[PDB]
Amino acid sequence: VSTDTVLDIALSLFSELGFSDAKLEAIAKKSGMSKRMIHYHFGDKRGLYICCLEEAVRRLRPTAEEMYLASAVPVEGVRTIVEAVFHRYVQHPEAVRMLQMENLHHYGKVAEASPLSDQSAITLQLDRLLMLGQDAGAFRPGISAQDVFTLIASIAVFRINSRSTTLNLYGIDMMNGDNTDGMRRMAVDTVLAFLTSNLKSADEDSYLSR
Amino acid sequence: TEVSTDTVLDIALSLFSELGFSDAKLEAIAKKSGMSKRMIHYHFGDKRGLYICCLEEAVRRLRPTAEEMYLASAVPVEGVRTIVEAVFHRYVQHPEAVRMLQMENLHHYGKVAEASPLSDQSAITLQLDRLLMLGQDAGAFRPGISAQDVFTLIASIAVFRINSRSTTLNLYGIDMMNGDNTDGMRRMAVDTVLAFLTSNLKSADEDSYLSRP
Repeated sequence: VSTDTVLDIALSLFSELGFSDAKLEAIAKKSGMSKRMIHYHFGDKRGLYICCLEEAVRRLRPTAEEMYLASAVPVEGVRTIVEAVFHRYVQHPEAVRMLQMENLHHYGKVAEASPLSDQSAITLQLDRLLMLGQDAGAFRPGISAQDVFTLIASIAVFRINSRSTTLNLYGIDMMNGDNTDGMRRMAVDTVLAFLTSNLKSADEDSYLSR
Repeated sequence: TEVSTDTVLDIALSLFSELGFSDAKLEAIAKKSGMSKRMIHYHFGDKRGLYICCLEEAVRRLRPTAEEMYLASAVPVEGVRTIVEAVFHRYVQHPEAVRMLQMENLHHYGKVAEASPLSDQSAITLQLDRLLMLGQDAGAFRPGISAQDVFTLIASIAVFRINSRSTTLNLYGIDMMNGDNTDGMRRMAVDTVLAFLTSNLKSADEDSYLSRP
C-alpha cells in the first residue's frame, strides 16, 4: 500500500462519518497498511485528518495545464478558468464534504492555523486575465480574482452541500446529469455577466477584502 | 413559571447546529430549557422528532416574510434588489439555521431528501416568478432564468459566507463573516443576480438552468 492509497481511504471515511466515527482500524483494514505504519507517515489521527484536508484542497485546485488557453480573448479565457474549476468540484465531491466537515465541526481548528495549501496559483493566472480584459475594455473594475473564485466556489459547493434540502423543498436534484450541466452554465454565465455588466457599482476596488 | 414548546425548540436547534445529532444530548437540552426530559418526549415524541422540528424551524427562519417581499418602487431591477437583500439578510441574522440545514446535508440524520417537505416554499417562488415575468416582458430581463435559478444563486453566496468561513480564512486570510466582507458578500449577491438577469451575452436555448422532472 502507498501513502496516496491510505490518504484516499481516510479522506472518504472522514467526509462521510466525521472525525469521531471514522476509526484508524477501519482505515487500516481497507488500505492494507498497518495502524503502526499509518502513524509513521501521517502521525497521530489528527495528523492524518489534516493531511486529508490538505489533499481535499489539492484535489479541488486545477492545474495550469487544465487552465491553459491559446485564445487571447479574455471572455473565453475566463470561461476556461470557470469550467476547469467547476469540473474538479464535480469530480471530487468527497473533497468538498471533507472541507465542509471541518467548517461545521472544527476538528482541526483550521481558521487560526497554518494554511492548508498555497493557493497563489489559480489566483495569479486569474488576476492577470482580469487585468488584460479590464484594459481592453471587456471587463469592469472592482472585481478581484478572489471575488471571481468565491462566486465559482459558492455555486460549485452549493450543488453538493445543499443537495438534500433542495431535493426535499423544491424536488430538484442538483447532482443529476441535467442539473450538473445547468449549475456549470450558471457558474459560467453568472461570472461573465458579472464581469461584463454595464450596471452602476460601488466605488470599492474589490468585493472581498483582507 | 414554565418552559414553552418554542423555548425547547430554540435550545435544541442551537445544539444540533453545533455538536450534531450524535453529541447533542437530551439531558443537556433539558438542563438549558428547564423542561424535563420526560416532558420533552411528550411534545416532540422522540429525539429524531425534535431534530426534524428543528429543521422545519431552520427553514422558516431563512424564509423572508411577505412584508419583506413587497417591493415599494414598481421597478423590475429595484424589485429584484429588494428580494435579494431581504433573503440575504435572513441568512446573516440566522447563521444557526444555516448550520442546522448543513448538518442534515452532510450527515443525513433525517434522510430528508426522500421524505415529506420540511416547509411549503411555493409562496416565495410564485412571487419571484411574477417579478421576473414582468421584467422579461418589459425588456429589462433576459429569458431562460427561473425564480429557482435566482434563489439558488442567492443561497449559494449567502450560505458559502457561513459554511466555508474557516477554510477561506485559513487559505486566503479572508473572514467572510466580518463587517466589511458581510457587506461585500451582499453586494456580490445583488450585483451578481442583476448582471445575470440583464446580461446581453449569448445563452443556451434552454428555458431554465435548473430543471425538475
